[PDB]
Amino acid sequence: GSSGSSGMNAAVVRRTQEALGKVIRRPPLTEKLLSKPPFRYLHDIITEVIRMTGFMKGLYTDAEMKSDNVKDKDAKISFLQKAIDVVVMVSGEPLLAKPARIVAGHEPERTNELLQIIGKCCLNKLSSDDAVRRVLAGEK
Repeated sequence: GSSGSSGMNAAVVRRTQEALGKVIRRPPLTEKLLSKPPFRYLHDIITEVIRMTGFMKGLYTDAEMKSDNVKDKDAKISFLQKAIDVVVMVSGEPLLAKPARIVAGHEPERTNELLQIIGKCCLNKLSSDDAVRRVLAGEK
């Protein structure tokens, strides 16, 4: 299996378990899965948050919320890039989590940081409408 090399300690992971612990109920918030999540696991969170909390609602089209359409690495990067954009805009927090590193299986402590700020936005019950509209206006 792929190694969680550089950073990614238990105190980062246990903070993500508290941050996502109030948001959704589909994927299990395991130490293993949060130490290096697959794209499908992140897509499960990023679509289920819209269903359960309403954070990032309307940010994806009807085809973008389906992981069999989001099969290509370029589409996976584009899908994560939309979430990263709204999460930074709504929370006011910086993120060093690059969509390319997330899909390649690198920098997983920044993937945890992204999920912790998604947690922050959900705990504050934020509607995200203006930030979602800025990412939609950014479409080609």
